[PDB]
Amino acid sequence: EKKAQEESKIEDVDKILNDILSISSECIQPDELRVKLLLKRKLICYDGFEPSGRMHIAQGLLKSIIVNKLTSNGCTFIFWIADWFAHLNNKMSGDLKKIKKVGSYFIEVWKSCGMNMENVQFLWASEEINKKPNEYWSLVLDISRSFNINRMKRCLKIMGRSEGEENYCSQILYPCMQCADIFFLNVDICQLGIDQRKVNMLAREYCDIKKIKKKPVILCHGMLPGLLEGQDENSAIFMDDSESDVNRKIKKAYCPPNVIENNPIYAYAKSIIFPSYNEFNLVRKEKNGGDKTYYTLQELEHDYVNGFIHPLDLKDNVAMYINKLLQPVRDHFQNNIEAKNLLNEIKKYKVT
Amino acid sequence: KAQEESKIEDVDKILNDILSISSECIQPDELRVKLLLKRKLICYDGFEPSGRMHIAQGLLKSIIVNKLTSNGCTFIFWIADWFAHLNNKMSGDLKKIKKVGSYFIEVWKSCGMNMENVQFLWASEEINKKPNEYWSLVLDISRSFNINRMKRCLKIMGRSEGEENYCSQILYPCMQCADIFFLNVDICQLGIDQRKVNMLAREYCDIKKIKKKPVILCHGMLPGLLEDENSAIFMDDSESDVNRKIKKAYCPPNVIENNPIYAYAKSIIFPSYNEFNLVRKEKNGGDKTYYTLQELEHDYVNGFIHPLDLKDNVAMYINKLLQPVRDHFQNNIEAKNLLNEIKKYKVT
Ligand SMILES: Nc1ncnc2c1c(OC(F)F)nn2[C@@H]1O[C@H](COS(=O)(=O)NC(=O)[C@@H](N)Cc2ccc(O)cc2)[C@@H](O)[C@H]1O
Ligand SMILES: Nc1ncnc2c1c(OC(F)F)nn2[C@@H]1O[C@H](COS(=O)(=O)NC(=O)[C@@H](N)Cc2ccc(O)cc2)[C@@H](O)[C@H]1O
Ligand SMILES: [Cl-]
Ligand SMILES: [Mg+2]
Ligand SMILES: [Mg+2]
Repeated sequence: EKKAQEESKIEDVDKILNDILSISSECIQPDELRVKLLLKRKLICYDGFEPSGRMHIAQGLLKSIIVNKLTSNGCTFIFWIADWFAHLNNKMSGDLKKIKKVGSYFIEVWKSCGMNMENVQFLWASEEINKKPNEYWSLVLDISRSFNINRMKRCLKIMGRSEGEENYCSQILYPCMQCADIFFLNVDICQLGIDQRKVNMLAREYCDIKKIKKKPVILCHGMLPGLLEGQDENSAIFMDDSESDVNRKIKKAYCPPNVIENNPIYAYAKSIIFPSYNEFNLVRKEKNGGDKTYYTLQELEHDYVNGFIHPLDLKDNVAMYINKLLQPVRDHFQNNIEAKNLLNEIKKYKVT
Repeated sequence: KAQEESKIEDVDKILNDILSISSECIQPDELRVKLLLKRKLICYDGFEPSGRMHIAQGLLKSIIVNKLTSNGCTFIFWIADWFAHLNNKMSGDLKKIKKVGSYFIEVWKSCGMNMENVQFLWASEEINKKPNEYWSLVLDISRSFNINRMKRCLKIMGRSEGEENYCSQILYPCMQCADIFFLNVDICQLGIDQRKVNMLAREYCDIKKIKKKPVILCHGMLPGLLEDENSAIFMDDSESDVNRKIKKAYCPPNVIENNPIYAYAKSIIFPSYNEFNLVRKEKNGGDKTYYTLQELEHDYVNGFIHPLDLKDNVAMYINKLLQPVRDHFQNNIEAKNLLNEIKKYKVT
C-alpha cells in the first residue's frame, strides 16, 4: 500500500504531464512543468487578448479546448482582457469606450464557448493594474532597467508590429508591461500563441537577472493558419460568422489533395474539431460510401496522404463541424437580447 | 483714476523679475498671458535623491525660488524618488533614496525655503494618489513620439547615446514629461540640462491640441569645479572642505566662460548680498566693493582681479551662506543623525 501509493502518484503526474503537452506546439522546459505539477496547489495559467474587433475562432473555439484541458488537470486559467494594451497599440483608433465594448463582447462569446467556468476568470488589465498600481508599475520600471532597447525591440511581434515601420515609444512600454503581467498575476504557465513567445522568454531572462527561481513555464500553442494559401476578412472564420459564411469561407479555402503541410483545412480538423469530439466522423455522399469514424491523430495523417479523403469531403466535414461548435454562440446572441444588441453595437466599429 | 496704468506697471515688473532668471525663456509673451490669467502661477523643479546636495540645488535654487514666490507664485519641489531608482542611483535602493530625500528637505528648509508658498512633493506618493491619470498620461505620451525623438532627452538623466541604452532611458523622459501636466505646472524652472524634455512637453501640447502650454524658464548650469566629490561644493561641506575645494578649483585668468569660481560670485554671491566685497591686500589692488556685475566682469577679464583673490573671497562668501545650514545640522539632533546616515552611503 505504501509503495503502491507512490507508484500511482508518479503515473498520475506522468499522464497529466503528457496530455498538457499535447496542445502545445512547444514547451519551454517540460522538466519544469513536471516540477510545478508536483506542488500541492493548482497552477495559474493565463492568456491575454487585445479587444480590437471580432473574435478569431482561435481565440474562442481553440482556446476553449485548451482551457478545458488545463482546468481538468489541476490548473486555474485567467482570461486577461488587455484593454489598456489595445489602447497603447492604437486599436479601435485608441478609443477606450469602444475597447471596453469589445472586451464585454469577448466575455459574452467565451461564456458560451462550451468552457467550464469553475476555475476560469475574466480579469481586466486596467481594473487589476489600478487595484495595485504601486506593485504593478514598480515591476514595469524594474523590467525597463534590466533590458536595453534592442533587446526589447525583438519583442515587437507580440503586438503585431515590425522594425520596418516607425517605432514609437509605446512599442517599448508595451512589452515591458506584458512582461510585468506574468509576475503581477503570479502566473505559473504562460499559455499564449507562439507569436507571443519572445516576451515570455524575456520574463524568464528577468528571473535569472533578479535571481528569481520561480520561473514561469511557457506553453505555447501553434498558430492556426489563414484559409488562403501561404498564410483579410476571408482569411479566417470568426465567432460571429453565420452558417452560410462558414460554408463559403471553407469552400474556397486552400486544401491541397494528398498533402497536409500548410493545409489550413486539415489544421482546423486537427486543432479544433478532433479535440472537441475526441473523434472525427467523416460523413460523405448518400451512397458513394462514407460515414466513417477516426479515433486518433496518426490515422488521420496516413489517410489524407493515402487519398481516401477527398478535398470536398474534408472541407464539407470541417465546415459542418465548425458550424456545430459555433451554434451555441449563435444561439446565445439570438435569444439573449442584451448580447444581440451588444454584437450589433461592436459590429458598427471601424477596425484599426 | 490712472489705476489701469499701475496694472501694467505691476505685470511688467513681475515679468522683468521672472525673466531675469533664465537667459532664454521660451516665449516671454506667453508668460505675460499667464500672469494676466492668474497671479498664482505654479512653478516646479525636480530632484533625484542621489547623494549629497549640490550647492546649485540649494544656495542657487533659494535665490531663484524666493524671487518667484515673493511675486505671488507657488513653487513645487518634486522629490523624484522613483526617478532616482529608475536611474540606478544609490544602487537603486529605495530605502536609501527616501532617506536622501528627507535630508534634501531639511537642507531646503534651513537655506531659505521654509515658507508657505513652497511645497515638497514626493513623486511616488503623488503618482500613487492618482495612478490611473498619471500612467494613462505616460502611456499617451509614449504613443506620440518615436524612439529617436525620445533618445534626444537622454541629457536629463545625465546619460549619453554612446553608452548602453536601457529601456528605463525611454520610460524616464516619458514620466518626466507627464509630471509637467500631472502637476498642472505653469512654469518649468529647471537647469538647462533638463530643457529638451520640457520642449517635448510643448510639442505634446501641439499634438494633443492642448492650449495651456508650459513656459520654460531654464537657469544656467554652474560649471564643475575641475577643468567626483571634489568637482563641486556640497551643502554639507565644512569650512575646511570648502576652502580646500575652492583653492584647488579651476579659475582661468581673464576668462569667465566655464569658470566655476566666477560663476559662484555672479550667480550666488552677488544676488545674495547685492554686491561683491573683494578683500585684498593693498599691493594686489586693495579692497573694492562691486555694485554691478558689469564692473565685476570687466575687472576680471582685464586681469584686475587675480584668481587667488577671487577664490579667497568666494570661499569666504560660500562659508557665510552655508552657516544657517551648518548651524541647523549641528544643533538640531534629528537633522544631524539624518546627515550622518546619508554620509556613509555609496554613490552609483
Ligand atoms: N490565428 C491564430 N492561431 C492561434 N492563436 C492565435 C491566433 C491569433 O490571431 C490574431 F490575429 F487574432 N491570435 N492568437 C492568440 O490569441 C491571443 C490574443 O491575440 S492578440 O490579441 O493578438 N494578443 C496580443 O497581441 C498580446 N500582446 C496581448 C497580451 C497583453 C498582455 C499580456 O500579459 C498578455 C497578452 C494570444 O495569445 C495570441 O497568441
Ligand atoms: N551644477 C549645476 N548647476 C546648475 N543647476 C544644476 C546643477 C546640477 O548638478 C547636479 F549634478 F547635481 N543640478 N542642477 C539642477 O538641479 C535640479 C535637479 O538635478 S538632478 O538631480 O540631476 N534631476 C534631474 O536630472 C531630473 N531628470 C529629475 C526630474 C524628474 C522628474 C521631473 O518632473 C523633474 C525633474 C535640476 O533642475 C538640475 O538642472
Ligand atoms: Cl486616478
Ligand atoms: Mg512650505
Ligand atoms: Mg586690504
